[PDB]
Amino acid sequence: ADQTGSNVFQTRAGCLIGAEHVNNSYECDIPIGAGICASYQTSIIAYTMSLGAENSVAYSNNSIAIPTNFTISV
Amino acid sequence: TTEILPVSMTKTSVDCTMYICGDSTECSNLLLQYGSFCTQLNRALTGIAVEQDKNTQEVFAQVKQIYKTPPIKDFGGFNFSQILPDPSKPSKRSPIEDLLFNKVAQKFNGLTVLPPLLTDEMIAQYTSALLAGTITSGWTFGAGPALQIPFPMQMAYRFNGIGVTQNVLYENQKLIANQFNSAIGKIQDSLSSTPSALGKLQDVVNQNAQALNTLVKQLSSNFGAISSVLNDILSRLDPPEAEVQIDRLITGRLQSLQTYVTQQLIRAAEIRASANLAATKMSECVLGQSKRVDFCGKGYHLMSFPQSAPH
Amino acid sequence: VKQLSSNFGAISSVLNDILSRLDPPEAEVQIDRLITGRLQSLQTYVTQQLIRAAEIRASANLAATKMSECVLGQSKRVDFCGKGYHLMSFPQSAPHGVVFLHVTYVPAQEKNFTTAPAICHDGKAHFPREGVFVSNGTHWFVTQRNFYEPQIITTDNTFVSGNCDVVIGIVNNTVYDPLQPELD
Ligand SMILES: *[C@@H]1O[C@H](CO)[C@@H](O)[C@H](O)[C@H]1NC(C)=O
Ligand SMILES: *[C@@H]1O[C@H](CO)[C@@H](O)[C@H](O)[C@H]1NC(C)=O
Ligand SMILES: *[C@@H]1O[C@H](CO)[C@@H](O)[C@H](O)[C@H]1NC(C)=O
Ligand SMILES: *[C@@H]1O[C@H](CO)[C@@H](O)[C@H](O)[C@H]1NC(C)=O
Ligand SMILES: *[C@@H]1O[C@H](CO)[C@@H](O)[C@H](O)[C@H]1NC(C)=O
Repeated sequence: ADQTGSNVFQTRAGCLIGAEHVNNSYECDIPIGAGICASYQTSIIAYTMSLGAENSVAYSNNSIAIPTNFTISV
Repeated sequence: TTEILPVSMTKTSVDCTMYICGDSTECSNLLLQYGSFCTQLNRALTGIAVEQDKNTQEVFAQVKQIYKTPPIKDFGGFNFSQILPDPSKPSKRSPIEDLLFNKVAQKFNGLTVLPPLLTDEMIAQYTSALLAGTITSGWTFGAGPALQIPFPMQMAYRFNGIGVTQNVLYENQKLIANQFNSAIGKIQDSLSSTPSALGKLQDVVNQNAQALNTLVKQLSSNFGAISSVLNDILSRLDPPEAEVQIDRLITGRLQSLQTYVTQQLIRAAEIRASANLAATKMSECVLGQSKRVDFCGKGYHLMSFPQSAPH
Repeated sequence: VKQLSSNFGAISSVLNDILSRLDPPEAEVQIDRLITGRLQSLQTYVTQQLIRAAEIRASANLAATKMSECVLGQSKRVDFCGKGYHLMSFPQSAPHGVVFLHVTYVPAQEKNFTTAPAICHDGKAHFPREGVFVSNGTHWFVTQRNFYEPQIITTDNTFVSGNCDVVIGIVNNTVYDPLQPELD
């Protein structure tokens, strides 16, 4: 017994000991499986990965968005 | 049209010591004198397993943000209800993604089936950000920031890129909308009927199941020994004479495990060649308009839409 | 190399020790366990190198394609060379590979306007040659699609085709004639 504790959490990929579950969602740091990721933010935390920042383009049948500048990226 | 490509396969992980020996201490002790054949097999089958989670990232995770389609659906007469996610149904899969999912962790002798990192409810949410961002933006969201534009107006750019002026659309907008709606309507029927439509995704699953059956169904072969069970050889044979009979099953099962890993390394390179073409077809046809002949469809490309299938 | 020190079922992993303390008739039955073992250790090495050398041959075919199409030209393929609109690319050599510096064009600082598919002047629909129709609240302009450079609407940047009845969303505005004011 390499060391069963109190932070026992059940994942679909297995069941994870030593990491606490938080109800937030962050970018995936350490992939565990089945949508669960782990990260260090201080204790080890285990959450559900966030796909990306939510967005909603302001679609309208008579509106366009045209850029007024630019940027050179290497 | 419709083009089905496989991007990933099942992530299995076979362990030697439990497969070759199976809880025998005498057998396991004879196995360390073969060196590191099986640190190799675990390392090989793990490189295959972490590819399948990279194949899915490069295909679907093309968008930085998760775009949303507006609640009011007035796209100039074009009807996307067959590809847009269905709010009523629990899984939020579109009506066409439902057919693709209904048309296509097991304990065993050391076999394990690891789950994928991206669940099918996260893959079906990348495909609704790539598809609700190409309706409200166009190709502008794959270059920089998403720039809104009316659909009957960003579909007149796509006539203008194939050598047809803007008159042909605005003057035939209601006819073109009906041709697009009915074309999408017949895509569901072809998949629902014709019980060989998917095809390419099924043969990948069948070939991965034939491989595991041949691996398991070869744990009951003598390979020259008197029995296929280690317990019988240990029970009724004097130890120094059982040593030679166990070594025959060691070499037989170690060879049956090497040909399995070898053909999976060859097979995993076929999927990576199809998971790299689907990432190219997503970048060049979903996030833009392609001039390459017959790359995306048989005709002059206008636009393309992604729908997720199980693998 | 680390697997040259494995018995493979023999009594030892050194050919000198087996030949020293075994008779010729039963030395050969212990060498064969090393012959077979070391041969199988060389086949699984060569086999995985044949598979591994076909991964590099696919990156060395993609790198030659990226050199021909992006360094020796300007690419129109999307996301093939950088994230943006391709301008040009530069090759730098790494020890066992190549590094591409993809110069791209990323638009920024966007502001939103009001469009119209056409513009009805003199009872005729006017569509733009290159660009879009936009309104800054009050006045209508013809600007290029990838950079806000508005221009007044004349017959040099619009082409007329049809009537005002068939288009859905056509607006009423004047299309200035470039030569009429300077007539005589
Ligand atoms: C998270 O949600 C669960 C139920 O959804 C709740 O029991 C718990 O208190 C919440 N907070 C944390 C930190 O787990
Ligand atoms: C789109 O087509 C479906 C039939 O497949 C129809 O029920 C629906 O009403 C159509 N969309 C709109 C906005 O009418
Ligand atoms: C679009 O433009 C209108 C006025 O032209 C403005 O009120 C609105 O906020 C804009 N929408 C955006 C910037 O999303
Ligand atoms: C719009 O453009 C016209 C022409 O340059 C200008 O006179 C006007 O101030 C601008 N703004 C509004 C709100 O009309
Ligand atoms: C845009 O939609 C509105 C209804 O919300 C309608 O009154 C208007 O005519 C539409 N414009 C065009 C150009 O279709």
